[PDB]
Amino acid sequence: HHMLRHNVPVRRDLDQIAADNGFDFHIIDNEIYWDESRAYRFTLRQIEEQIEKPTAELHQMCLEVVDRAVKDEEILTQLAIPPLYWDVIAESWRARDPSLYGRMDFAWCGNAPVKLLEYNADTPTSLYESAYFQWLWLEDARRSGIIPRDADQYNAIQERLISRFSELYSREPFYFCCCQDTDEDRSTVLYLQDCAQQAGQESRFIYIEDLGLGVGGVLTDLDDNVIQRAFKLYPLEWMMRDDNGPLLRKRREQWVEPLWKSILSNKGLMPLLWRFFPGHPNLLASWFDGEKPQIAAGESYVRKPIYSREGGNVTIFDGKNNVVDHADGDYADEPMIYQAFQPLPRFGDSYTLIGSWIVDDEACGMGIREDNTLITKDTSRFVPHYIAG
Ligand SMILES: Nc1ncnc2c1ncn2[C@@H]1O[C@H](COP(=O)(O)OP(=O)(O)O)[C@@H](O)[C@H]1O
Ligand SMILES: [Mg+2]
Ligand SMILES: [Mg+2]
Repeated sequence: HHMLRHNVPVRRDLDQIAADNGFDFHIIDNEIYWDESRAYRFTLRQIEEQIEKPTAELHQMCLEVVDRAVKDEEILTQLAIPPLYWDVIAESWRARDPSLYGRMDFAWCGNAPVKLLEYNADTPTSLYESAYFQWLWLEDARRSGIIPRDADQYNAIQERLISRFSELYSREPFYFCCCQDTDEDRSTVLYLQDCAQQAGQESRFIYIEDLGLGVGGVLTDLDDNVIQRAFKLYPLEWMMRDDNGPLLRKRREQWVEPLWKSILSNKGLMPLLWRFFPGHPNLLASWFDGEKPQIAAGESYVRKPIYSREGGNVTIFDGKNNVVDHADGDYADEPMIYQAFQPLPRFGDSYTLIGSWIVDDEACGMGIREDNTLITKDTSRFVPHYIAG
């Protein structure tokens, strides 16, 4: 009973639905992004046994990596974390600064275990699509009969987000920030803000570019109010490269995601998982650039940056060391890791990637991306899925 994809009719009023629900990036410069012309059908057993339980287990494995890495300067060095920040990252972990969310990327292997490619443990997007828009799609699809009436979906993300913001409630305003000139980032953060407000959390939005510093480096908003806690859709590694990075050592602001997530939002995680859990069914052999390769001669392999996103500067090599595929990106100068190669599955002419969501520590949903090559990148489309049987 294999997982499959099938065509489905696009809703005749899709553009109106997107507009009415704040989905202002379902089309991106006149290219389809949200793609409901097809859908993936999983069984409940595939969800529970191959996606949900392994995601939860992998997150526990990642927390063990954090606990070991904060104690080991050689590991922190391999992770390319600047030594200025080792103490504050270690303290962030020791205080167990609260986490909100993270998203793993998986290569689907049919009846075999999924393979973990990376852990977007800091600033994952495709959240609005995964938590909200595809659930509305499911409700419409069940009633129009294009999928079974009793179809489900692997998706409790919104409920877990709201409940997590409830656990983190403070009388102090919770700031939300992202950079300018990206509707996707703004709407991802707006969605999180909406979830926080549904839990009773007073929330304020400010652009990263509008953040100010008062005397002595106190973080302030545009009205010179002191910012005590903020969610930032902005990479931890960029915060630590910023000229104002050293201010993080004072721990005067609460950040979500917290500083200890810098160990996980880091492709150096993949060699560390392979080191500490060799042979785990969901892991691929992986090593830092310069270490002895952990594949045999002839096998294909992947090189990718430690810090990157959206497929930037991924190279797939064959076992004669020729380039199989390569993606442009702004990360050409970052240090690199290697990983054994597991091609994404191909459906029609698209290559399919599973993003599996964690909220705090709970596996609670998934969203699918399709793209035209083996390397998921900036042209990828989001595709709904459902559960049947
Ligand atoms: N070990 C691998 N085997 C096969 N494909 C890979 C591997 N690692 C990455 N890829 C491809 O490259 C894409 C991007 O890699 P990923 O680790 O998700 O980094 P990011 O999305 O942060 O650039 C993946 O979605 C997949 O298409
Ligand atoms: Mg990815
Ligand atoms: Mg990524």
